[PDB]
Amino acid sequence: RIKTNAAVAAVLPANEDQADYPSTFFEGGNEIRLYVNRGEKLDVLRQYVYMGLVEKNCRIQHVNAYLYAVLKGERELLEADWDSFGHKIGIQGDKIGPFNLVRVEDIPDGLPDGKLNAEVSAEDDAWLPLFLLGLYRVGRASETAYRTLLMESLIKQCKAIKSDWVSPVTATHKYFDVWGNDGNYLKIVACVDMFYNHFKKSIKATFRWGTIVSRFKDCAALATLGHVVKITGLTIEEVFTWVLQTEVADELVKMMKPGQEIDKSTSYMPYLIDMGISAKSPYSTIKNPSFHFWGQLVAALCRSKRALNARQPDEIDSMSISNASLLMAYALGSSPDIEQQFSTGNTYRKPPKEASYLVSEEPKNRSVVEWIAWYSDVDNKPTDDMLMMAKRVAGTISGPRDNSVGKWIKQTYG
Amino acid sequence: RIKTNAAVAAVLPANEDQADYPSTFFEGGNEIRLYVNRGEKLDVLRQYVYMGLVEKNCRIQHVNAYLYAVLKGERELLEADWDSFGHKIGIQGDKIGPFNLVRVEDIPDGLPDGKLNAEVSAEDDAWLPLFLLGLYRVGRASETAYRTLLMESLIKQCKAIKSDWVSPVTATHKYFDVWGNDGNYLKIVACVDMFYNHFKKSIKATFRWGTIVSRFKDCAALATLGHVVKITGLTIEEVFTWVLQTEVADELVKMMKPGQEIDKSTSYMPYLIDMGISAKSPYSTIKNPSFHFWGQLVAALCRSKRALNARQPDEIDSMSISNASLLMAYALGSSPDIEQQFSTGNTYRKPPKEASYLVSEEPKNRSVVEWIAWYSDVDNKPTDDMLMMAKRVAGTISGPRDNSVGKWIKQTYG
Amino acid sequence: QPDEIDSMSISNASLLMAYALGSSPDIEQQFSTGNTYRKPPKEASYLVSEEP
Repeated sequence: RIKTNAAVAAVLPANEDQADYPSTFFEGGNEIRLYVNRGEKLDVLRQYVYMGLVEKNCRIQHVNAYLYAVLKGERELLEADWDSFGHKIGIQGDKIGPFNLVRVEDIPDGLPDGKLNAEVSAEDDAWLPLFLLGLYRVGRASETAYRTLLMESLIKQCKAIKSDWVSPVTATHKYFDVWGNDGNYLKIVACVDMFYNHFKKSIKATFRWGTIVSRFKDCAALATLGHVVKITGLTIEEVFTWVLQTEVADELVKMMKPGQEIDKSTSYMPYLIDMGISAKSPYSTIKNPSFHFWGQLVAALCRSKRALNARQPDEIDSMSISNASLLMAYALGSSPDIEQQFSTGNTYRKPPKEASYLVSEEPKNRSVVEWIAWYSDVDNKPTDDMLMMAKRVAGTISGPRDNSVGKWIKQTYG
Repeated sequence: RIKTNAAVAAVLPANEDQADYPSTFFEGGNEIRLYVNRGEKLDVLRQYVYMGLVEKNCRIQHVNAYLYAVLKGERELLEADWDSFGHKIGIQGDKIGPFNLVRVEDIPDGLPDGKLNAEVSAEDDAWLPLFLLGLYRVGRASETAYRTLLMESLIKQCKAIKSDWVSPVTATHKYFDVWGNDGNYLKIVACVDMFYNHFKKSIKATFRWGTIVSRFKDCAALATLGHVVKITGLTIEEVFTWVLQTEVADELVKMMKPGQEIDKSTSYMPYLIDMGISAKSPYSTIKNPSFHFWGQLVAALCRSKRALNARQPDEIDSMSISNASLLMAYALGSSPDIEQQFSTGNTYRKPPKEASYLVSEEPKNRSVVEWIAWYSDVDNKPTDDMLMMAKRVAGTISGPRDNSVGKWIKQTYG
Repeated sequence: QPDEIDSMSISNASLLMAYALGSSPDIEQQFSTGNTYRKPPKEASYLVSEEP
């Protein structure tokens, strides 16, 4: 602003972008528009899918037309009404099918260049769609040591008919992860995962291997909130209460938009990206950093092994968040939940209103106001008992990763 | 000045140069003047680009004429008006194209000496402009260990059509980094990067690989200011407030010239150099040293891993800047942001106006006046707690580089 | 280091100037929003090491 003499300064960095909620979609009653390639015999299409897959090149159009040709007609029961964002899916007591949420929308002239026909199988449907959908998940991986998903796939599909199977996919080739950029492939994989999540009693529900990574994709902050609610024993209101930063609170407020049907398991929200409803999800770690550092740091300091591998985001105010996380973890650990539950002929511990204990001035509950008063009494610095507890927690981490929460805990607190 | 008897001395070193802002350009309504070489068939031009690239010699004129021949006609939507420095780019609801910001300006007679024609491809546009634009970035590199950008390029373009590709570029040859001196090549690469940054939803936006290094080139001080704003949790006014050196303040004042449209993401400023708007950018580390030492040193003392690799500039007053950085980092770390944000039925910590605590006389906020009073009370020297905190921070640096901020921290503070 | 010069007195002067520069840095407040500088109320006496 104002310098020594009189000069005012225009203090300004560059701006940023935003994200789109699912409720903006379906405001004008839009549809999904899969743009299905179809109009051919299923048998020859399965031959185009088979041959070429033996060598090192397959076509996205071939597997697309196949998946619509084979997944159609697999109707199931419907014991209740299905609704999401006002879009009616099915009537109670009817047959539904996996491709009724999205209309077919026959594609314009973009028909693929087919090849010759191999020996006619007409029987490989027990493994071939499962193989393609699992190959999608294998292509979603990024570590060569994490290519045991392929070995799990071969273990799964080697017993497809009786015992015999030969793997046609190279363990090191990367010619199938390009298919993740195709919108129609994501739309069908989200369709089958959404439909077969509703009916887990079907025989064909084994196809959900590979398609599970479509559910809640780029929505890790909701899972972070659920994990920090369950791992501490607090209610959701208390978890929201114990937040002591304005950035984290603002991201929570932006994440709690009301009309997004957050709580409904049978809805369109967890398939936000692959359905094409939104391109920038407002529930990710990139959209909400430093709420992924909070919560995960709290759960790691509450001795949970999942949160020790969460990545620490860069370009966030780490030190104040670490102070708040240590305060909340120490407050949770100092005062546990030992309330008597069952009784035969006797009552509880009957506390006769102590309200004063100067051993460390610590309160006997998990209320945030008494704990923040006690923390401000000691000049907002970590007490020696807090650092001892943090060192004891950090001593139980064997090997941390490069940019993980566990590496931060081991480096910062001994 | 005056010696023992009466003699006055003329005390003077040599002078320096200056830098030119973008607002001096477009004051008389100047244009960009790409000076495009054109006037030929696209197919034969792509043959001149192809052959020769298989061997160890390519022509800048060939790839220039190609890039204009192939990038032209790729129009997109225009949902809003585009303006920068008064120069009108496009009308809302029209088709724009990547070469509408700059007129073509057909070149005088400097036509290149072409060679024979290879086998006619007419299909290699899926990789060849991407290969040239990424080869620009590979030529911008300076470390042989940092030649993994080439491997990333081959990984990217080996799946250009289906699976098969052979690399024509030698991993050790340096025959393409000369093209960075060509003004027209920089102008087109800045044109495509600027145009495809506005429309990220295009299919062809994959070409931005390689062209990202054109954006904000030689403008690292603005990124330093943004990083030090985000990494501390302070507002921009407080970041400007906490500066305690006259050289740093003067560089900030010179960096905050008002009429340069700093805040607008869709503007000509980040492409200051490659557009040819200015030759000496006023936002670089060379133009503004010791503001690149401040900020980066603060962020490194606030435990950020990006600032541990920033180069320490030579011929600056390092010791006073290090004192100010340690003071600001300790002041930020001593008093965090634990303000209660969410509530159910209770209020905040309700501080009853303490205003006096003689444990270390430390204030309870991040205001600079109380902290500078407290620092001047201890004779402007680093307190033992400050040195302990600096040693604790410096113990978390594993291996520093030669002239980095982390090497300075490890050497100076243990 | 040049030879045939009076090195010890020059080293004494260099150490004195370097210590004087390092003991008293430049922490003058430069930018302000609604507050003034450290307002030193004319101490002029500090016997911890008698340093200016």
